[PDB]
Parts: sequence; C-alpha cells; structure tokens
Amino acid sequence: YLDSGIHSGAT
Amino acid sequence: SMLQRDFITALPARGLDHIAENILSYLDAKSLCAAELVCKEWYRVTSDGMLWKKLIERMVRTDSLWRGLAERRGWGQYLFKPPNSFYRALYPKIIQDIETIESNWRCGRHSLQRIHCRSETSKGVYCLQYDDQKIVSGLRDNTIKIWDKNTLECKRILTGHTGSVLCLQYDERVIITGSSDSTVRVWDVNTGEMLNTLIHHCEAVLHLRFNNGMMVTCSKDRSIAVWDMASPTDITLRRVLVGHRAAVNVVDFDDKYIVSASGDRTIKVWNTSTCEFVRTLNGHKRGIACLQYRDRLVVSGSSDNTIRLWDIECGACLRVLEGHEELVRCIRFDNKRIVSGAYDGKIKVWDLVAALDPRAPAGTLCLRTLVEHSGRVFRLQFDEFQIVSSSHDDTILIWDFL
Amino acid sequence: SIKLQSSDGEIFEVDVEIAKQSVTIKTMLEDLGMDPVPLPNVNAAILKKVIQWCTHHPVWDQEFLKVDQGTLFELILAANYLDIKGLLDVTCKTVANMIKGKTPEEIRKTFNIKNDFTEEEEAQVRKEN
Ligand SMILES: O=C(Nc1cccc(-c2nnn[nH]2)c1)c1ccc(C(F)(F)F)[nH]c1=O
Repeated sequence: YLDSGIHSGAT
Repeated sequence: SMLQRDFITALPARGLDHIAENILSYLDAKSLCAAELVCKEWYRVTSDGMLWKKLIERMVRTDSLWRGLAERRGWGQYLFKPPNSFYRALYPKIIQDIETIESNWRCGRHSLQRIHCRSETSKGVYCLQYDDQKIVSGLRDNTIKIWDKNTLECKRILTGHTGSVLCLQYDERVIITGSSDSTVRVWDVNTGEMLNTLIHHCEAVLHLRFNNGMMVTCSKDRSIAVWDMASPTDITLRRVLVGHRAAVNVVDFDDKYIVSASGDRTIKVWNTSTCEFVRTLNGHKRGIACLQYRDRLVVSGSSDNTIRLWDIECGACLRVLEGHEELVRCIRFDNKRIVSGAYDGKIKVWDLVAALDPRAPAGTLCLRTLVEHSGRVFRLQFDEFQIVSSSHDDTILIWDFL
Repeated sequence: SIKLQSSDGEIFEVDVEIAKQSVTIKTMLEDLGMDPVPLPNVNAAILKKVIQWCTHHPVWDQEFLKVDQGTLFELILAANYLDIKGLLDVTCKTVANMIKGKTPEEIRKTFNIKNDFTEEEEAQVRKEN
C-alpha cells in the first residue's frame, strides 16, 4: 500500500 | 607618472579615507590580517575603518549561515548600527563555530526534539513548513496544526478539509493547502480563518507551490493547474497543463520553468510565462515521489530507490545517488547538502558539491544516515542548523546540529 | 556633443550621453548649465583614459588597467572626483587583487612600503591574529 500523498502509474 | 604608490597611505593623506577603506573591504579575512601587518598606517586604516565589523557584516549580508549565527548567538546585536578589536577577536570564534557545525553534520552529532501529534484516529503528518516562530503541519486527520517552534506546544488547529491535508505552503500572509478531498484552501496565517476554496481538480491535490502572485497545483487527476493570485480572495485559473499519464506527485517552479513529476516515470518542464511544454526528463525506472528545483538544478526522488540530479537547461542527468533501501519520499537541498527521507523511516544526508563533481566516487557521497522515525518519512525541510521532518509515525522531529 | 575642459586647457568633444555617466559632470550640465565644463582636477592624459573607459561602457578592463601605479592612482582620483561609480569600483577591486593572497613582505614589496613597526608593536599585532 501507498500513502495518499503519492501515486504510481496504476489504474 | 610614479612607478609605485602606497594607495592605502596616499588616499587618506588626501582626505579620501573612505576609498582606502573600500579597497580593503574586498579582502578575505587572511588578507585583512596581512594588511594589518603591512605598516602602522595600514593598521590604523583597518582599525579606524572598523574593517572587521565591516567584514562580518558583509558575511551576514551574503551567507545565511553567518546570518543565522548572528541571530542565534546574539553577536548580531552589535551589527548594523564595541570597538574594532572586539570584531577582530570575534571573527575566529565564528570560524571555529562554523567548523563545529559542519563537523556535527558530517558525523551525525545532533540533539533531537520530538513532537507527538497525538492524532486521535488517522495517524500521520503528510507535510510541513517552518520558520523561527512556528511549524505549520498537515495531518492525515484532515487538520492543519500550527506548533510553536520554541515551546513545541500546539497553538492552532485549522479545520475545514474533508480529507487528508497532503501539501501546504505559507508566506507572510496566507497558508495554502491541498487535500485528498480534491480542494485547495487558503487560510489566514495569523488567525487561521478560511479565506478561499478552489474547486477545480477531480482527484486529490497532491502538491502545490506559490509565490509572488502565482501558484501551481497538481493532482492525482494527471493535470497541473496554473493560477494567478491577485489576492487571497481573487484567484483565477490561467491554464491547465496536461501530458502526464499518471498522478502528478510534485510540482516546483521559478521564473524560468515549471517542473512537474509523475507516477508515469517522467519529469516535465514547462515555460512559466507560456505554459508550453519544453522538455521531458527521462531516466528514473519507476515513478517519481518527490522533487525540488532551484536555479539550474532539479533533484528528484523515486520509487526506484535512487535520487537523480539534473541540469534544467539541457535535461542531462548529472548524477544518480544510490543508497536508500526504500522509496525516496521527500527530498530538499540547499547550497551544501541534499536531505532525503524514505519509506523505511530513514533520512540521508548527501554532499551536494561532491555529488555534482563527476570525479567523486559514489561511496563518498552519503555523509550520514539518521534513524529516528518509526514510519515512512513524508516531508522534511532543513537549513544550516537543523532538519525538521515528519512521518507516518505521527511525530515531527527537529534534528539540531548546533 | 558637449565640450569637456581638462585642467591643462585641451578641449575634448564628447557625446552628452557618455559624459552624463558621471553624476558630477551631469550636475554641472543639468543644474548650473555650464558649457564647456571646466575640470580643474583632471588633466588631459587621465581624462582621455577615462573618456575611453566611458565609451566602452572584465577582460577589456584588465588590459586597460595594465598601467603603472601612479596612473592607476590618478585614475582612482579622477573617478572619485567625477563620481563614475563603475570605474571607481573597477580600480579599487584591482588594488584589492594586488593585496590578497600575499604576505606582508610581498605587499610591502608590491607597493614599495617600508615596515615602520617597532619590534614590540609587531609582536603584539601578530599575537592578535
Ligand atoms: O510500485 C511502484 N511501481 C512498480 C512496481 C512494480 C513493477 C513496476 C513496473 N512495471 N513495468 N515496469 N516497471 C512498477 C510505484 C510506487 C510509487 C510511485 C510514486 F508515487 F513515486 F510515483 N511510483 C511507482 O512507480
């Protein structure tokens, strides 16, 4: 899981 | 025409003392000492001219480190309107002081203060900015908490966001925040009053910067918005930049360029005036989590566990920094150092000059690893004397090397 | 063009926009309306050198300043008298560059300066470094 602050190229 | 001429004796002889003082004011410390020993009149010119006072003032005017110590140690009280010899004896004490500060950085010697934010439900501090008076912090519990820099007590809770406050910046007038609730909010930095809300983005607002009438915002919705701020209450959309293929995690800018970075593994450069695409910086193998841009230097941190340094004009990557063991989640730099924080709670200090010199070996580049967080490091800011960092562990740390 | 009059008496024709880089010559023009402008403190040889510098306005300055110290001293004085901040700045920085990074003896030798400290006095000033 990631923090809400950043995101990757997923969808 | 005379072959040789004692400028420093001749000019005062002619009632032009200030010119002689101005010549000598260009000397570095060691050359000013040499000048003192040239002859009795040279010594008198340096002493009556208060050149050591003038030399310390020039440093304070041109070096934030000297400025910081003048304020922090209190000898700054004597500066800018105690005889000359006082300043002459002070100068070496300042030099040694710088040396001890630099040693503490190189060796990781510091004291530590820890604020427990005591978040009731959703723990973590996503963002922060600080000055000598206060730390303004953004929290996963949807609030902005303002902390007194000296007593570490909470002075204000700003409510209004309906999701996490992911990014923030403030100046002498306003605090501007972006949130998982997809809004940007503008708060009075003194009273906390909500002054404006921008409804534009379709997804979380992950980062923003503003200064001198303009603001850039960026979003999980893959767009960048460019705003003109005539005032806290009159903010107009100028342009939306699209071209990124995933969330835009960070944006920075100056008068030359806007710089954005994305989960799509790229950094993009835009002309601040025209909002036209300029160039893509390729190279990271995974999405980019953090970035800072100043002058010609871009610094990026990524999910690939590396840091990359880039020159903005040609787009070249000047150096890859390896060493972090997890995602590099925040990064800042000044004239001497890079400081980065990672998903494993660790902070690294890097020698930026060494890093920008392609002769230096990679193993010499990381000066120290600092391990005091128990969760992902989300944000940090630093200066000559300290680091302030915040974490998923719901703490803010101040690392003080003085 | 405006005529500048050197202390010798030689008259120089100079464009008003070159002349008016010196606040001193500009004041004599604008507030006292003097033509020509007598300049009793600047002789023709130094005046031509300053006018040359003003037209052009550093690598060119370093070559321009390859002159003896007596002429460099006269140039500092003319720039002061005429209040041409740029030339006063370039001449003073040039003198500072001749001082920096040298021992007291090389400075003395550079400028032909006699050491006039007593033994006692020199030990005291040196202790204070
Ligand atoms: O977990 C990530 N990535 C990933 C994982 C596995 C394979 C591949 C892959 N598939 N094909 N090629 N590489 C990629 C990731 C996390 C966070 C960020 C960011 F927030 F910093 F933006 N970015 C990222 O990229």
